[PDB]
Order: sequence, then structure tokens, then C-alpha cells
Amino acid sequence: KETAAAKFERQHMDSSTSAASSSNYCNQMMKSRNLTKDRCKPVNTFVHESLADVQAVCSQKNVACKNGQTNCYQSYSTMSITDCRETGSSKYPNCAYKTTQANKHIIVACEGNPYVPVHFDASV
Repeated sequence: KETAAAKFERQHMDSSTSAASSSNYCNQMMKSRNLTKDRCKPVNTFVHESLADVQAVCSQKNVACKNGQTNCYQSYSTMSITDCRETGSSKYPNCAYKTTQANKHIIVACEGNPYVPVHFDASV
């Protein structure tokens, strides 16, 4: 079965671009990463940083996750991210998203050995 670590890279890493240069980015990436296969995932964040820089966050600022868990980590630095939010015209299977390019700190949950990101918690 897909590992939690592999799922994180599939749902949230986009190292091949510096930013979302098109307002269509979310519509394309949500579909291409199979986040719209069974239903329209309502929100998703893509990180435009090297995998190594994102994995490194697991050894940065320990913080409580939104749900109270204590295996969350906040990036010391802001990162290039793209927020994807479902629009009012979204209708499975034609999922539609609003694309928002931003520069923010990311908060991820980490697990395992090697200790890596398995969940995207928030951007602050």
C-alpha cells in the first residue's frame, strides 16, 4: 500500500516549479496527483521547495498540530507554497480550484525512521 511518506510527496510536493505561474495550476495538479479521483478534495497545499528542505523541517520548531498532536514541526523559514481551494463551480468529476501563490511557514507532522513528513497541517 502507498506509504504515508509517499502520500505526502504525492499530495504536497511540487519541486519542479518555483511557484504556480498560472491560475489553472490547482485544476491541473489536483487532477494529475489523483487528488480528485474519488471526490473533490476541498483544500490542498503544494510546496515548491526541494524535498530535502521540506524533510529538514522534521528537525526544526516542534509545535502542536491543529488537532493537538505533538509530532508537528514548523519551518524556520518561509517557503514557496500554492494553496488550492475548491470553488463554487466545482462539481465532481470536474473539480474546480482557486489557485493562491504565497510565501509562508509550513507546519507538517513527522513520523518514522527516517523521520519524515507524513501530513501537511497548515501554513502560517
